Amino acid sequence: YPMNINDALTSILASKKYRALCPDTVRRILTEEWGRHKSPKQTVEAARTRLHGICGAYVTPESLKAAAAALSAGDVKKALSLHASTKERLAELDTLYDFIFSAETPRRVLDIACGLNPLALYERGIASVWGCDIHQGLGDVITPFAREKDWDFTFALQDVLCAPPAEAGDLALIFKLLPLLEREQAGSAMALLQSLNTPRMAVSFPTRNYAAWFEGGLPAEFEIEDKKTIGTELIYLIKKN
Ligand SMILES: Nc1ncnc2c1ncn2[C@@H]1O[C@H](CSCC[C@H](N)C(=O)O)[C@@H](O)[C@H]1O
Repeated sequence: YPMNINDALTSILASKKYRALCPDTVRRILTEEWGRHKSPKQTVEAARTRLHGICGAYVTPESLKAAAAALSAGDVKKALSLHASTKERLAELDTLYDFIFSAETPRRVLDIACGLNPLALYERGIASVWGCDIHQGLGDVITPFAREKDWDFTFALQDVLCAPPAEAGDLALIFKLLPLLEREQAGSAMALLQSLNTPRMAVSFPTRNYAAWFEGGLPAEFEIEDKKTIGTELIYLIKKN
């Protein structure tokens, strides 16, 4: 059994469950867990438990295959319905993007922890999208479709707790991400916002204390321009000064 981080990393990445995960994520979690000074066996188990939570319930290999099939048939809505977070968004999708884009439709969007949401941006006619996430299966769904459509979408397999997004754009989307980052590393959510090379951002939280947390913690160089509940998301439009 794995008795060090390197061997544990190899083991986890070889598993059917975790093979599509960003290797940096696996190493980050293993290294943090190793620092708790438990046995190698307990440490690897603790790491797997965390990775299970990080992978979550958003997609499966079969749902990803079905999303690809949907895209091949031109059924973008069906593909969107096959990631749990976009499925939640479906009913009010155009209301949401109408709200975000009311003043201006951006040329280039950075979609941070993108899930399958870039497919919605395609349908909104966004010219250029860069999305990052830690599950390569997401890129494996979106990228072949983007190439078929001559659409300027790029996917990065990137853990934002390992390295900040380096790209630049007109608008960053940070949907349903800040809470999970904060739970995992205190202070990381606002640090992510401070790192983004966009003049404006749209940040969302699940909703029917996130509002209080966000409004109380948003660094002074940002201004909240609007705030609205649309479907089961609370959305803030912010500008960086
Ligand atoms: N450290 C990390 N770096 C990058 N992405 C991460 C991450 N931890 C979790 N994620 C990703 O965060 C996403 C949360 S679900 C939200 C997906 C998308 N933003 C949407 O709203 O539709 C998942 O796709 C998950 O894989």
